[PDB]
Amino acid sequence: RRRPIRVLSLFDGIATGYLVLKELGIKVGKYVASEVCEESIAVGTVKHEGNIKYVNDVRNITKKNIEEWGPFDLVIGGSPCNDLSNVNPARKGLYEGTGRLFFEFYHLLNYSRPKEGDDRPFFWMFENVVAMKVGDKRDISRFLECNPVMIDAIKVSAAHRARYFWGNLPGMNRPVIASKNDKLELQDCLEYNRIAKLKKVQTITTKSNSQLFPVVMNGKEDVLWCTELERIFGFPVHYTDVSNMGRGARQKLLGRSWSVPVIRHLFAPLKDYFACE
Amino acid sequence: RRRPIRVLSLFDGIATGYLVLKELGIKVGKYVASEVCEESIAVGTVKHEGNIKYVNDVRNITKKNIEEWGPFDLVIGGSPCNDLSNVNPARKGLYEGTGRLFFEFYHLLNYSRPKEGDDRPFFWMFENVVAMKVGDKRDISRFLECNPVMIDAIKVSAAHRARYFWGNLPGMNRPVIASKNDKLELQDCLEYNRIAKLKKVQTITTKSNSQLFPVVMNGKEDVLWCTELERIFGFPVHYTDVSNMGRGARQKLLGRSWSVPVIRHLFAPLKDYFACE
Amino acid sequence: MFETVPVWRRQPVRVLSLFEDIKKELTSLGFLESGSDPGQLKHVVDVTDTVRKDVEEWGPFDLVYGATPPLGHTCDRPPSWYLFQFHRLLQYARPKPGSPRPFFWMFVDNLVLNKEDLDVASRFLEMEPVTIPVRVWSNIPAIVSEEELSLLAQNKQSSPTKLVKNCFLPLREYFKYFS
Amino acid sequence: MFETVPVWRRQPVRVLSLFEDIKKELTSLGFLESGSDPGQLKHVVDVTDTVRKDVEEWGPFDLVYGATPPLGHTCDRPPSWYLFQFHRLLQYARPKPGSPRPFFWMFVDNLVLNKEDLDVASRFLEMEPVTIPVRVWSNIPAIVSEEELSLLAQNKQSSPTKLVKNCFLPLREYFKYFS
Ligand SMILES: Nc1ncnc2c1ncn2[C@@H]1O[C@H](CSCC[C@H](N)C(=O)O)[C@@H](O)[C@H]1O
Ligand SMILES: Nc1ncnc2c1ncn2[C@@H]1O[C@H](CSCC[C@H](N)C(=O)O)[C@@H](O)[C@H]1O
Repeated sequence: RRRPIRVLSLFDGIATGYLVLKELGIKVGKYVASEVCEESIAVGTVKHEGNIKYVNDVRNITKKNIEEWGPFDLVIGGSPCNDLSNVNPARKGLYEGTGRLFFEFYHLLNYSRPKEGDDRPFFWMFENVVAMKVGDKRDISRFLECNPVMIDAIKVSAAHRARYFWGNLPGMNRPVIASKNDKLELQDCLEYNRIAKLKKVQTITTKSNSQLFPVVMNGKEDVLWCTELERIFGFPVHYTDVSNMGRGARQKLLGRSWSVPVIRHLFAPLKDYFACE
Repeated sequence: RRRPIRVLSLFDGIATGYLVLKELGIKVGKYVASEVCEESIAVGTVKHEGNIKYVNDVRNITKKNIEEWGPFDLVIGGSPCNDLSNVNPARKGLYEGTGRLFFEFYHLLNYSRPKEGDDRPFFWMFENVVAMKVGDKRDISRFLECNPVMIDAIKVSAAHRARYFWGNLPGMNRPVIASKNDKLELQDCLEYNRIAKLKKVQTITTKSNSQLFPVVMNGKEDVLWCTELERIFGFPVHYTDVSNMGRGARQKLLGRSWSVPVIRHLFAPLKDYFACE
Repeated sequence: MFETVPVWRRQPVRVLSLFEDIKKELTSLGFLESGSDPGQLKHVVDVTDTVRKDVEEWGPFDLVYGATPPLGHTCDRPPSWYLFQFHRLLQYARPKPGSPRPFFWMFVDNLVLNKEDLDVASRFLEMEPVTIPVRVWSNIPAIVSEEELSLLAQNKQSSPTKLVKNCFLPLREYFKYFS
Repeated sequence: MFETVPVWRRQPVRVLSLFEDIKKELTSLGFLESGSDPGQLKHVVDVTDTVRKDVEEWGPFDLVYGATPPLGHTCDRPPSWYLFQFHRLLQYARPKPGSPRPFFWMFVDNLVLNKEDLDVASRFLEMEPVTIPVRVWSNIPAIVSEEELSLLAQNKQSSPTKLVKNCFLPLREYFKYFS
């Protein structure tokens, strides 16, 4: 029959995968997260009450670990884009620095794959930015043996966020339609007595410059608050109010995260393959 | 019959008075707050959605203002304790520095008082620290024409906070008993995977050094988080997650604030004198 | 303003002199009786433990006088202390709102209040001080730039003026006169 | 280990030589056939656009060989590029789980992999490299410190070794001899 989903999340960040699966009502049986950022782990630990098994560095996951922790029904992950983006001048490409971490996903993906005779359902997805060289986008497609689909979060959220999505999830190419409760304009994500200048926000990153003064309060311009950044990305309010993180720390975690309504769109077809509440 | 309450709050801070009155279910008709801290005003404005009329400096409130903004049914306030506490070596007493701000309460209290022969209900309350010299405690009692009641937050919260309370509220001298939902021990105020060393915490103030490492997480010492400070004082969680405030900024506002469960104990008899929800 | 009183109805004023006694001063016009050993004047200097009932028990008052210590004197207490205590005792001596009667109050400073205290003094006494070359806050009927006052205050600081009597002239139009 | 086969059952290996061709090398021992113009060795150097179906139609294969470029020479691609591409093409050539036929693979580096790259190499190929005074990762049953190795690497980099033949000896116990 249908049984809960066992998920392996590499480069888990602030546990967006576990968040979306529970928001969909999917019964999460096991969620193994490979994650090294101390503040990021504190978020997924506090906001999900220890339901996430953290295993720290992805390069320490042995073949025996995938067998013991397995079997896995869903393998998601997004390698860091610091050495893969056209923005940073000091790139290290796909093969040096943190760019080489993509192959760790490719490595553990084939370890988690079901054998040929095992026809059990198995899904996976890899995410990375679009601002990568054609030579690195081609090579990622050559290793994952499929082609990515581009889904911009502007269609379903209040910010630009064009990302590539490799994977075998059901209906990844389907048209993206915005849900009812999606905050599609910046004014929807703001707090009280604060006025939004623009309808959408330029792509938000880890740095403060994500215009630079897009809100008016008491007839004076002011930046976005952390609570407003969380609403832009679709996370719950105060999702990053953890571990005494200031404005700069919380924007770092949010700047590298996934757009929650986008991942909800991608993970939605999983409801018909596993148990739900 | 009963009518909603019209409150004048001098030195409002983070609007603890409005919070307690609404938590008691009392219909708040008008809440005039005298408050100059930008970050503090941002809290009471966002967390209460503009129901608070801010009037900025207390020394600019004229006699005509009390007439126009009036009538008032409740006049609360707590002058700054920086120049009134034995902690600061460089005191300026009750008559210099910020100590003279108490007389602004005394001034506006007599302005808001109903004239002789007006039997309408009128309540008021002044709060200050206990660690003040006897010469200034006597003078405050000489001006307010009554004696203070000492209420320590240790009975109803998880922290020491002995404060003096002048006022004519009904039953201020009654024994303080803790309610059902009061988190009176530190472990009740902590987050997940966080272990409390002590049952109660030393009096929390504006500075970080308030023992200094009272929590254990993953077998390692760590300070209190902002969310945990809010639970200690009885405020709602993320009550200070406003205006990109870091750890130090939120502790500053919370360190000088009122213990919410203590103010609830004091304001509770007001339910039988004004309208309720 | 108050209305003037017929001369045959006027009675001797009873005054409350705080900090600085003006009994010897007030006799110059004759508001008090030279023979009355108790006198209509009640003078107190240390008021830290005076209660509202004390002023009520001392009887009514028509003029309430308060003054800062002279310039050529040490500051036993902060300069703001005299204004706050004057304001507290003044509200005790005011007649009830139900029974109107001529009532006056005066606070005079001998260049002892600084700039910070003047703003507080004017706010509490509800009027800007007028300069008499002293500063005068009073509800009495009728009644040189700082540049000069600031430099004069420095010379005076290196080394009990009673010119304020001229402000007491219209108070004879409400109380009796002795000769 | 794989179980040995009677000599009359053994057949010529078909090998996949990546990056570095060993056709002339394999003739010296005789795993390859002298004269067979449709050689059993398939040699490719640029594999960036190689798909799984390409290897399948080029298959089957019994030995998969991959090697980094010789010392010095050029850094046409990063040294990690050859390991990742070798690992990707190897998974294409492996027999299906419903075929226990003999399958071998070898990857050798000529001191071109850095210190961090060795850890990646050992993790992907699932064994620590053994030192032959080159390093060899392989499942063949066949199988000095770092400072001298590093300083020697610095001298040659400042200014095509084929000693690996001795490692191919136990492959004679599963395949033909001078065939
Ligand atoms: N060697 C490594 N092992 C595991 N995680 C790593 C890693 N190097 C970087 N990371 C992770 O890469 C994460 C960013 S990738 C973005 C995380 C995810 N998209 C989200 O939902 O937020 C960082 O938070 C960091 O913890
Ligand atoms: N001149 C002034 N006018 C009005 N408010 C003042 C002031 N000087 C200081 N304050 C206020 O004094 C406040 C601390 S008193 C504590 C606030 C209150 N007990 C609470 O519930 O938090 C500060 O936040 C500041 O805003």
